[PDB]
Amino acid sequence: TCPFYKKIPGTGFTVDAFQYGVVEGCTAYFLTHFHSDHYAGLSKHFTFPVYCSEITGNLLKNKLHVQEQYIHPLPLDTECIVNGVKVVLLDANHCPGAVMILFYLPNGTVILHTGDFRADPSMERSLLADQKVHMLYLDTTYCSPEYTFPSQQEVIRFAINTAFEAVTLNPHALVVCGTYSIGKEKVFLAIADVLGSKVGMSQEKYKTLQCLNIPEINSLITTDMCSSLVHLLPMMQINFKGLQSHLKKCGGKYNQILAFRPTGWTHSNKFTRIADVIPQTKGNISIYGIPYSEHSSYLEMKRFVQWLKPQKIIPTVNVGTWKSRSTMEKYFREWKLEAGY
Ligand code: NI
Repeated sequence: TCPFYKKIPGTGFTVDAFQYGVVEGCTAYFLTHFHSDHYAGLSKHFTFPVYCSEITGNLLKNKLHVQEQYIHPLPLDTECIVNGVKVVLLDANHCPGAVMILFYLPNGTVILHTGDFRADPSMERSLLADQKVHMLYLDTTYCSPEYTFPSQQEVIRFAINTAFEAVTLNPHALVVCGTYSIGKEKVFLAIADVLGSKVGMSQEKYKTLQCLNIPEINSLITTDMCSSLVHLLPMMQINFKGLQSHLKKCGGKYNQILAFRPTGWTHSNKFTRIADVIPQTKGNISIYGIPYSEHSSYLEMKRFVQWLKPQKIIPTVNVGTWKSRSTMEKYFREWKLEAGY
């Protein structure tokens, strides 16, 4: 049964609710992004209208085989009427195709559902500038002040400079990057661009990247592993065993691996600056964990919410414990007292 924080009152709509069977009264199912916790339940047998971005619709059709007749892509930044209700999709600054949804309810209430997002000051100059929001359904993944991490641009700078130095010292080194979902493609694209290489990967991952509308993608990726000195592997293989095993397969072309594991936040962020990050090393294999986040930091979240000044906040992450819910409610009240709304 579908939880309350996935229903949009006064409409026939749900958000990210495909794992509960036929939801009573639902006439349109929105999907914010193509991450498995959010799409859980969709397949070729789904027969209700799905509303989403163009990129999410390419992935639903090619990766999950949802039939074309049930996929309803909407452009971004454009007022659209769905089942008699005005909606807008906005870029969420999460993974490719990820959106926030603005719903203009028939009674005059305005609701923003962030989906998963990484808040940014640029959002203060979207269509959100124009009007008031009564209810915010908020991605609270990192809603506590201990959650700190650098800008995506600083993280990419560290990865490019690390990879370029290593391969210039040793032209026989291979670079490997872990993946387990869409998102964070800049990590492997930026490293391959500095090295003058295409990125090599499995047929299944190539298929997924081909759905993402990335400009000039045919110039950037390939399924021919041997031609490439940046390889992608599933995240579970990014360990000394899995990497040893991979180096055997390359036929004595390489004598060293440098590997990257993009994570979210880890507690080593509490002590160590990005500049000062060091790898784990066994023999000719080194592994870097790098804190490349596609969710808001605490500070980014607080800035967004203090700017938007919503009347009510409904968290969508960390909702399962009383301690999490109480902690989040305290910070919402500080933010409101500090800013005066
Ligand atoms: Ni996500």
